[PDB]
Amino acid sequence: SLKPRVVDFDETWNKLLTTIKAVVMLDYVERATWNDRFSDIYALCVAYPEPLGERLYTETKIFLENHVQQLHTRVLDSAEQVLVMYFRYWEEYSRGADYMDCLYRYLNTQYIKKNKLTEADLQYGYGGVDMNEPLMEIGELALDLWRKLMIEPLQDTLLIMLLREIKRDRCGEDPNQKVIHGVINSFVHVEQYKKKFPLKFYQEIFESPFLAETGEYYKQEASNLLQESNCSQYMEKILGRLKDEEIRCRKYLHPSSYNKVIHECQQRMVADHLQFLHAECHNIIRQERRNDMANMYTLLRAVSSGLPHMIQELQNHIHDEGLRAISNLSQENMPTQFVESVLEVHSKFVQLVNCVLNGDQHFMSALDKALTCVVNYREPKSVCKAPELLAKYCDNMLKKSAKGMTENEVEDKLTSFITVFKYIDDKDVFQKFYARMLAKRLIHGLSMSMDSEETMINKLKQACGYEFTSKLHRMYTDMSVSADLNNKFNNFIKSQDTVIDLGISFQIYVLQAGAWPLTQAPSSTFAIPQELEKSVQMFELFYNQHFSGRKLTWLHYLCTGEVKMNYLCKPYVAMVTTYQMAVLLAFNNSEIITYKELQDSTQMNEKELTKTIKSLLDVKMINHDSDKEDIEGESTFSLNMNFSSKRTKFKITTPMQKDTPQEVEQTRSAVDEDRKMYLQAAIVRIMKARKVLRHNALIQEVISQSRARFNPSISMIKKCIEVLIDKQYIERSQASADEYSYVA
Amino acid sequence: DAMYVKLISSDGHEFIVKREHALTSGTIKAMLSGPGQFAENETNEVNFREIPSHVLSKVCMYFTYKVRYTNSSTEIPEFPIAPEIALELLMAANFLDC
Amino acid sequence: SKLFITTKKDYPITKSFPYSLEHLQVSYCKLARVDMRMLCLKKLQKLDLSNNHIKKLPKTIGDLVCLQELILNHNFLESFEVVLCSTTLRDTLKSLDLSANKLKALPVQICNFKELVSLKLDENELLQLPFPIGQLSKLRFLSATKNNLQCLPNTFKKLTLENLDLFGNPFMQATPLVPDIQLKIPLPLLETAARATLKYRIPYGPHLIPATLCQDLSLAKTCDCGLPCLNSFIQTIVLMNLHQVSQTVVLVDTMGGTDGPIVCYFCSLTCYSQFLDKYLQS
Amino acid sequence: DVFLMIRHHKTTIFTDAKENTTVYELKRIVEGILKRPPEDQKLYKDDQLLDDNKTLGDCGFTSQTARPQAPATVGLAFRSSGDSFEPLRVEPFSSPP
Amino acid sequence: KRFEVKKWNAVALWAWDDNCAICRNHIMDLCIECSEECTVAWGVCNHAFHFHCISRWLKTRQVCPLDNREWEFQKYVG
Ligand SMILES: [Zn+2]
Ligand SMILES: [Zn+2]
Ligand SMILES: [Zn+2]
Ligand SMILES: [Zn+2]
Repeated sequence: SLKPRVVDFDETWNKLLTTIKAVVMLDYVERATWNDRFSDIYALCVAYPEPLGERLYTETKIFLENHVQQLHTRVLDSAEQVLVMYFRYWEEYSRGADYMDCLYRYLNTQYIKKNKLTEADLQYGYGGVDMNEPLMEIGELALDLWRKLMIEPLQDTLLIMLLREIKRDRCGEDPNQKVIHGVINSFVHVEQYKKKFPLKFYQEIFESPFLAETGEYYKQEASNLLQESNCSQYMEKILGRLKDEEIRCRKYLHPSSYNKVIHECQQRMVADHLQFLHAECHNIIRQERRNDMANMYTLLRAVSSGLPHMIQELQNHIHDEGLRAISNLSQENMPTQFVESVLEVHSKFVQLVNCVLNGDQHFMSALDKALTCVVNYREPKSVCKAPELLAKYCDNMLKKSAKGMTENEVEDKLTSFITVFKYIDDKDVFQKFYARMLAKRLIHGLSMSMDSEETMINKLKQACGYEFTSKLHRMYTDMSVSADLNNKFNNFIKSQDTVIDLGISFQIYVLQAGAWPLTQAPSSTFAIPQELEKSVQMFELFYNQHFSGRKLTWLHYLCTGEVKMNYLCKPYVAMVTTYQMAVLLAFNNSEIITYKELQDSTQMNEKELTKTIKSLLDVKMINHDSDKEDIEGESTFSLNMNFSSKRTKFKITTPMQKDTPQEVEQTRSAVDEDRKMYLQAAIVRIMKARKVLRHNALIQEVISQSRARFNPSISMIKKCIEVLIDKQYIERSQASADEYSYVA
Repeated sequence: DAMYVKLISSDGHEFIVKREHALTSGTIKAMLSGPGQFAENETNEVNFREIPSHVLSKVCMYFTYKVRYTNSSTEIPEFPIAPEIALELLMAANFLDC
Repeated sequence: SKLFITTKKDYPITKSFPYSLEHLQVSYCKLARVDMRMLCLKKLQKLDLSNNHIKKLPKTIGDLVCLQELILNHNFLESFEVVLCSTTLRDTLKSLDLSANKLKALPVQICNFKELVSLKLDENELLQLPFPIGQLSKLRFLSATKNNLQCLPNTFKKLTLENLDLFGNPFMQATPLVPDIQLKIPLPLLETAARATLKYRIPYGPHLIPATLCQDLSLAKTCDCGLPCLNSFIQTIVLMNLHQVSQTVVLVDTMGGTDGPIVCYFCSLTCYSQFLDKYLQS
Repeated sequence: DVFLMIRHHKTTIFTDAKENTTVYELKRIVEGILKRPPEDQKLYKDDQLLDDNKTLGDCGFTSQTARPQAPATVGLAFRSSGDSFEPLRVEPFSSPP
Repeated sequence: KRFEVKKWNAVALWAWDDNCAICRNHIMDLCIECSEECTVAWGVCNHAFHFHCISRWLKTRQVCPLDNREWEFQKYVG
C-alpha cells in the first residue's frame, strides 16, 4: 500500500538491477515487471527515517559507469570493426537510457530536480543543496557517462575510422550510410541535454577535423584536376564534385554543417583558383560558349569576388558588339538600320542573360551600361547623331510612304523603339527634332491615323513623364480642336445677320504659339491676294468675339490652296502654295509682267520671291521673256501658251524633304539654349532648397536631377554658375571661394 | 483495450478508462510506453497492485473530469475530495504525477 | 560568569574553558573553523564569534542546552548547514545576527526556529528573506539592510514587530496590474488534494505522506481569500505599507513613503478579479 | 452531457453518453470492451431494470445528477449458460479509513 | 477675273496679346518657378512680365530695373 515505510536496499535493488540490466541492453521484459519496478523505485525514493534517493542515485550511476566501461572494453577488444560495434552498442544504450528516464521518472522529477536548486528559489534546503559532482537526470546521465567513458577514450580512434570511410566514399567506394550517420550524429545526440551549444561537442570532435580533412583532400583534387585538364571540363568536374559533396554532406553529417562543408569545398577548388577562371572567362563570353558561361556563373556566384570581373567583361563584350553592329550601316537607311541593330543586340544579350546567367540583375545593369555607351556613340569632333536617327525613324514609321503596312505592326515596332529610346542620354535633342517633324506631319497630313500619335504621345509620356511631351500634347490638342473651330466657323457663316459668300472652300488650322516648333519669317510683309482678305477679316472677328484678349498671326509659308484651269484646252488641277497662288493671280492680269510688278503686287521680299519663281520654272508652268540664264531684277515673265503634264491632278508645292543641315544647327542651338535655362532653373531650385551648399554638392545635385533628359557638360554647369552669380541671386562666400550663399 | 486502458488496483477491481484520459498523468504514460513492441492485441492491463481501489476510482473519475473540463470557458467546479480519502489520493497523485 | 577573547594569544589553543562562565565572546581572531571543544560546554547562553575567518558552521550542536543568543556577524559564512537547522537549537534560541557575512540565501528550515525574538542579517547578499518567515511569530527585531531584497515573501504580513531596518535594497516596482500567470485549469489534482488536505487540517507527517510532498505542504502558499494553494497560483508583487507589520519603520531618502514589495499569491483566476476590483476602488 | 460508471462484478467501465443517447449504444460499448455479444446483458439502475428501446433521458440521468466529476452507477449482468442472467452482485469500493 | 481659286487650307497661330527680364523666358511661356495660374501683368512702363516673377521681384525691390522707376500694375491679362 501507498505509505512511507522502511525498505531494505538490497532486496528491492536486486530486482531493480535485473530490470535495469534488461532495459539498458534491450532484451525481453514483462510489462507487469515494469509496473512493479515503478512501485519499487517510488518506495525507495521516499521512506522513513532513511530515504534511499541518494543511495539509489549513486548505485545506478555506478552501474551505468560499469556498463559503459564494459561496452568500451568490448569494443576496444575488437579492432577494424570499431564503427559497426560502437554504433550497435550506441543505439542499444541510447534507447536504454530513454527507457531509464521513463522508468526513473519519479527519481528525475521529484528527487534530482529538487536538489539542483542554486539560488534562493523559494526552496532552499530540503535536499542536497551542497552540490559537488552535480546531480543529473538519469536519461541525461547515461549519455553523459557514455561520452565520458565510451566516446572520449575512443575519440582519436573513431575519427581515423570515420575519416577513412567518408574519404573512401569520395574515392568511388560505397560505405554503408546507416552506421556512419549513426556514429556521426551520436556526438550531437549525446549532448542533447545541454542547454548551451548542443553541437559544441560535435563541432570539436567531428566537424573541425572533418573540415580540415575535406580542405586537404579537395586541395589535392583541385591540383590534380588543374594538372590534368583545361578550363572547361575543369568547371564541369568541379560542379560534379560539389554536387556529389552536397549529396554526401546530407548523407552523413548533421544538417547544421551542411553549409560549412561546402564552404570549405568550393573555396578550395574555386576561390583558390579564381585567378585561373577569371583569366579565361574573357575568352569564354567572347565566343559561343553557353554551357561554359553557365558553369562560370555557377562557380563564381558562390565566391565573393567571382562576379564583378565577369560582369565587367560582359559589359565590354556587349559594348564592343554594339559598336561593331552600328558602325557598318548603309547610307540609304540610317534610322531603321540603327534601331533594328540596337534591338537585335539588346534581344540577343537579354536572351543570353535570361537563358545562361539566370537573369542576374548585375548582368542586366552591365547590358544597360554597354548599350547606353553604344547608343550615345559619337564620332570624334562631332555631336551625337542618335536622337536625329530616332526622330527620323519615328517619322518614317509614321509616314504614308510605307504602303500596305497596317497599324498593329506599327504598334509592335513603335513599342520596340522605346527600348532604344530609353538609352538616349540627350533626350531633349530627340524631343525637339520629333516635335518639328511631327509638326510637319500634322501640317502636311502625312500620318497613318491619329491613334498612332495617341500611341506616340502616350508612350513618350510613360517613358519620360508628362512634362516631357506636354507641349507636343498641347500641339496635339490644337489638331483635336481645329476642325471643331472650322465647323464652328461654318456655324458663324450661318449665324451672321448679313450672309456673305467667301468664294473659297476655306479650311484653317488653329495652332497655339510657343508650344509649336514653327518659326515665323521676320517681316515678310507679304501682300494677301485680294480674295482672301474677306476670309481673314471674318475669321479675325470670329476669333475676337469668341476669344478675348488674344491675337492671331497668319503664317504664309505653309498655307496652300487649289487652282483649276478649265477655260483653256488643258483642264488642270494644281495644288499651289500661297505665294505661288498670289504670283499666278498677278500673272493672270497681264500677259507680260515684270519683276518690279511682282514686288508691287506681292510685296514679299526678293529671296523668297525668286525661290518661288525658280520652283515655278522647275516644272515649266510659265515662260521667261528674257534670254538671260539668270533671274535678275529686269526679268519679265509670261504665262505658258503650250503647257502639259502627265499627272493631270498635279501639285506645284515643293514636297516636304528632310531638314536641311542649317536647320539642324539652329535646332541644336535652341536645344543648347534650353539646356542652359534648365540648368539655371535646377541650380536656383537647389539653392532654394539649401541656401548653403558646397560647389561639388551643386554639381552632383544638378547632374542627378538633369540626367533624366540630357547629360550636361560640367563646363556648361560652370557657365550657368557665373550666369546666376552675375544675376545677383547668390553670392560667393567671403570665407570660402568655393562656397555660395543666399542674399537675394 | 488498445483504446480503453484498464487499471487493476490492489483489490483486483478493473477500472477501464479512456486512454486519452489515462495519459493525463505522465507516470501512466511512461507505464504504457515502457518495454515497447506491444502486440497491440487490445489488452492494456496496468497492475497498480500497491494502491487501493477506492482511490483508483477517484483517480479515474478525476481523469474524466480533467479531460472533459479542459480548454473550456464554462464555470468549472471544484473536484470533490472526501476528508477520509484526501491523503490516499495525494500520495497517489504523487505516484501518478497528476 | 563572563569572559571575552580579543586576540590570538588570549585564546587557549589546547586547554578548555571553565564552567563558571555564562556568556562567551570571541572577537577578532583567526579561527578558520569553529572548534569542536567549544561545542562541548554546558551553560552557554550568549555565544559570540564576531569578526573571524569561519567558512562552514558545525554540522550538529554537540552538547549545548541553552544557546539563547548566538551571534556570528562579520564572518565568512556562505550557507547554513541543513543538518544544523534540525537540531534542538530551535527550542531555546532567542537571537541570531549574521551581519557583514557572505551569506547569500537563508535555508527555509529556519522557519522551524520559532523561538527567535531578534534577527539580524545586515550587509548580506540575501536574495530574499525566507518564505515561511510567518512561522517566526515571536520575532520582534529584523534587519537586512544593504541587501538585495527585490520582494519580501508572502507571509511577511503575519509578523508584528517594533522596528524594521531595511533601507538600502533594490525594491522592485509594484506590478499589481501585470500578473505572472502560472495557474493551470483544470487544477491538476495534487494542487486539489493538496488544497484539500490543508483545508481539512488533516494532521499529516513524513511517516504518512512521502517526504517530498511533506516539504511542499509545509510551506504551501496562502491566498488572500483564505484558502491554500500549493501550486497553480497568480503572483503579484504588490506594495504594502510596512507600519502595519512593525510599529516603527526606517527608510532612506523617503519622507512619507514606507511602501514595500510583497509577493501576494492567488489561488484561482476568478479570485484575482476580486483583488483587482478592491485595488481599483482603493 | 452525462458520464456513466458501469459496475460489473470486479470491473468498472467509464463511458460518455448524452441524454438522447440510446441504451443500445451503451450495450455496444460494453460489447466492444468485453468482446461479448450485446443482447446478453441488461443495464440496471438501483435494481430498476432498463430496456433497450427507451433512452437515458427518461431514466433520470440528468446533467445535475450524473456529472463527469461523479458519474452515476449503472449495473450490468451478463448471460449464463442458456437464458439465465446473474443478479446484481456489485462489489462495493473498499472502505477508506 | 474669270480664273478663281476653289480651295485654301490656311494655317494660323494664336497666342496671348517677348523675353522676360527676370526669369529670362518668353512672356507667353511658363516661368521658372511655375502652375496654370501664371498670368501676365502689364505695367505703366509698357512692360509685360510674368505674374510670379514680378510678384517675387516686388517683395524686396519696388522699382522696374528696365527704367529704374517704381512699378505700377496697369492691368492683368490671364
Ligand atoms: Zn483565493
Ligand atoms: Zn509662374
Ligand atoms: Zn519699366
Ligand atoms: Zn518671368
